[PDB]
Amino acid sequence: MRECISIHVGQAGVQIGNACWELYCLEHGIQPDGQMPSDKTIGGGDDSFNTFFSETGAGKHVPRAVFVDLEPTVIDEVRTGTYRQLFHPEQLITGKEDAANNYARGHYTIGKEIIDLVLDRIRKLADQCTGLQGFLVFHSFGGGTGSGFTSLLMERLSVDYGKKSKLEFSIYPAPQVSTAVVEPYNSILTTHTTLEHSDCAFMVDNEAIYDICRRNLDIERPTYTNLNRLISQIVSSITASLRFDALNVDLTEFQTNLVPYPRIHFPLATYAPVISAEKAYHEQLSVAEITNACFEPANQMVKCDPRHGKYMACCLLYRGDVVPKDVNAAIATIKTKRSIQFVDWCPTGFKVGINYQPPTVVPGGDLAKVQRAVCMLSNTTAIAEAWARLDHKFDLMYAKRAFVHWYVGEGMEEGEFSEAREDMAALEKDYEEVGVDSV
Amino acid sequence: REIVHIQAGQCGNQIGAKFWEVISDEHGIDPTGSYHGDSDLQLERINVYYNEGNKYVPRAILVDLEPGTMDSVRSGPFGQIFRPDNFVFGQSGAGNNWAKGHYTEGAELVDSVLDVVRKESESCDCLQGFQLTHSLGGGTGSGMGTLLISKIREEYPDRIMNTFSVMPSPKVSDTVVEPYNATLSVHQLVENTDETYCIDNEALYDICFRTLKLTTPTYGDLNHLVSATMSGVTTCLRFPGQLNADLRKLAVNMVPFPRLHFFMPGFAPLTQYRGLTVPELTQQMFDSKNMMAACDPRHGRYLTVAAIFRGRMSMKEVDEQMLNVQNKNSSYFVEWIPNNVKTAVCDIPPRGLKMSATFIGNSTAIQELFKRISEQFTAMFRRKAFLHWYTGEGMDEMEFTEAESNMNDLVSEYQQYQD
Ligand SMILES: COc1cc([C@@H]2c3cc4c(cc3[C@@H](Nc3ccc5[nH]ncc5c3)[C@H]3COC(=O)[C@H]23)OCO4)cc(OC)c1OC
Ligand SMILES: Nc1nc2c(ncn2[C@@H]2O[C@H](COP(=O)(O)OP(=O)(O)OP(=O)(O)O)[C@@H](O)[C@H]2O)c(=O)[nH]1
Ligand SMILES: Nc1nc2c(ncn2[C@@H]2O[C@H](COP(=O)(O)OP(=O)(O)O)[C@@H](O)[C@H]2O)c(=O)[nH]1
Ligand SMILES: [Mg+2]
Ligand SMILES: [Mg+2]
Ligand code: NA
Repeated sequence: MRECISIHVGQAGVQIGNACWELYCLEHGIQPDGQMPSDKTIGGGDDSFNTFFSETGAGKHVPRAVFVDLEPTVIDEVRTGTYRQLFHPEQLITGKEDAANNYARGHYTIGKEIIDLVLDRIRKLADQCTGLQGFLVFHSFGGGTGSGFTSLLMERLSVDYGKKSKLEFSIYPAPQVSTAVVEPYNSILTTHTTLEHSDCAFMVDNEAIYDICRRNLDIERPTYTNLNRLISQIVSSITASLRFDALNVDLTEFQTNLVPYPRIHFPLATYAPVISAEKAYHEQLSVAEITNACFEPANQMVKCDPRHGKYMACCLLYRGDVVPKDVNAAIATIKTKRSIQFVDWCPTGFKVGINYQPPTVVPGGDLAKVQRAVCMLSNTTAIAEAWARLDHKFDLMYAKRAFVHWYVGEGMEEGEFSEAREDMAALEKDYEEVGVDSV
Repeated sequence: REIVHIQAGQCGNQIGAKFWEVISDEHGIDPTGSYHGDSDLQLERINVYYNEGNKYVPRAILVDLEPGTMDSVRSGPFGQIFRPDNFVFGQSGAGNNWAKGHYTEGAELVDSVLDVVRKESESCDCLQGFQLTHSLGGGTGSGMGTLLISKIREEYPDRIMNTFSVMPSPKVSDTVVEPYNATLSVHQLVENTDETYCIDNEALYDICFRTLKLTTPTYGDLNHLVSATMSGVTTCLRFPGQLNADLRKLAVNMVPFPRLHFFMPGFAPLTQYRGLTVPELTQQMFDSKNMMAACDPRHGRYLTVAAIFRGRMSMKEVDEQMLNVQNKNSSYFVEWIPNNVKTAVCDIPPRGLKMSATFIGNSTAIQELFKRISEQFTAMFRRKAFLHWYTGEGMDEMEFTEAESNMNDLVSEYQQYQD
């Protein structure tokens, strides 16, 4: 019950979804053929892992997700990858042409071709579910598939599934790994479009993840593989309440607390401890250490200063050998030392959950296995800085209407650009309003 | 005079389950429903909460919008004793939204539940009324609970309605939106309950943390004080004696004015082999640190008070202690209600205690509790924070405004009489 269908749009979506799924197999004891020896129930069951993994007569535990990419290349490696047996052919959907980094191409010119087939596969998965809970969409703002097709699929899911949940894992563009000059355009436009169709959006800045790997993992030039593996750890901590089940707290309750107002649905995420296998050897990280780490600004997935802003919610999702008592101490300590300012309308509390299932690392990973990890999600107004930066780039190119012709030829109109930007400016003012102290 | 017990939601189902276990022990009923008590007292009024292969079955209906909570109870020690048909739950869950329970996803199951209730009420020879357990600050029992109360009141408008309502607290909170759910529930109860025992999840913690010295109290800890308090208040109903209290008489003697039906429970010994002295029990019973509501009686004035002492003890010494308290604390007793305090003694002591004391008081101090909730509501509601989760269900800010107001009036009323 409470099944979740996972949707992975674009190259980034797809790859990050291959990271995640592998880690989830490793955590649940699912083998690459899908056979989970631990699971005695064959063809079905009600286990937490069944919300993300469906079962078959043979005992094979198929992932509940669909990989869509307008170029075959990325999903092709999945088709031929180690976990190719786990997935099912229909679940992998690939066209023949990419959106050449163009939102317009991916939303209209190309997307329209595959959109109906995609929704079709989702619908099949939806019928398998006894009580579907919502969708998990993974994409990148910068790419044409990750922006234009992703918004299209968001609208379609709104219509066809009504107000069912729709969470998101949006890859904030990072100049270090930038692939297109026009990525700020696609970012604004997709953010504008999906803002009304997303219940809760988690952004991950490639730059921030790139830094974390170089620093904590001592990687000279982190690859998309490094990022993805770190990303999957974050994702797994967030979804761990769903896939696993006394102290564990459903992410819904966190959601009811991380969205004070519909437009404010972007929470910041900070994970700990990211450590190399040498450094983790002969070092034990306390609940207090990992907890500090959460409040450390260099450990956050998005680059922003929480101090510059105010907290509207702050949740701590732990996993591993943790006990309430230690979590209470560490929190208090933090308090004594940190400046966790809260909006006046919001209660200055930390919602916690402890999932005793310990964390797992993919073999050959650069992440050392730890006995405890934590990932704090916070609704601080600092997130706006993000938008700003982006927006500012968008404004720079758009004043000289650069690359704008590429959008217009696909059929878009400058109105869409200006409208999208206005909405971002409103969102930024909304953050400022929520921080203002009550009269 | 059977009492139809009804437990809704996680909290409601957890505390109610222990309550059954406790009173089953005292009444010598094991998990299978068979009886092995050494005294007939146990069987003399067992029908107040049980129906009889010479086995007693609790007269309890379990209600939840998610199976999990009810499935745990079924797996619990006494899970067998609870009648299987009385288990009544759905799968949607209430996502901690009064709305989702009082409007959207409860309107369905409510009917199913009313049917079991109807069945229990039919078998009952003389229906005393209904007993309900729930957490005012959640979703199923906060919202759906108050909905069932209203439905129940329409079908059985001649029956007493009593609720053990678990006031939410920041110390033990689950969601930021708990004040909202509490304020809505409070107003429901003000109108559709004759008796409401306010069990603040705050105090319980405190007691545990401070007094009982528990650094990290779990929900079980709090529940343990709750079950004890429950057994206390319900003693006079369960066990025969000089004062065979009943729901109606209980309301007739402790409720000077309708809206004022909210009581501060108190228990001692707050748990031990050293039985307390009748003076000790009496000083702890009225001790703030022994009340399950987080209000100071000294800050208000006792409209009415009712005490019970279980266990072998000197009835005379008991009466002397009570008299002393009243005489030393005359200022905390309303003059306009002559003889506003009364005590009763039961021979059968609580389980594992040589003797105990339970306190039930309609103190004007109870307003503190509602003021706390009202401030919270005000804080968030001034900025409309999180309101979209309710507006999405079809609710309207006006309704939040109304409930906010009513709870303020009720606070005012308690003060008026206080002064
Ligand atoms: C503490 O003990 C209890 C007292 C009561 C109330 C009650 C509450 C009061 C009070 C007196 C009485 C008393 N009223 C009564 C009734 C008939 C009489 N006949 N002749 C005399 C006489 C007196 C109880 C006898 O029945 C009740 O339900 C009544 O003074 C201010 O508050 C209910 C109980 O259940 C929960 C209870 O257990 C804990
Ligand atoms: N973190 C992370 N970011 C990625 C990854 N792969 C691509 N990106 C980011 O995605 C952006 C490009 O997005 P894509 O996924 O390739 O775009 P697309 O979805 O294939 O759309 P097309 O232009 O039509 O091919 C770049 O700015 C990268 O920073 C990844 O594997 N991990
Ligand atoms: N004393 C006590 N309080 C509880 C318990 N379970 C939940 N609560 C409180 O109930 C409130 C949340 O309501 P919940 O039980 O989850 O209601 P539901 O939607 O119907 O399940 C929170 O304030 C908790 O403080 C319990 O077992 N004992
Ligand atoms: Mg591509
Ligand atoms: Mg709950
Ligand atoms: Na429904």
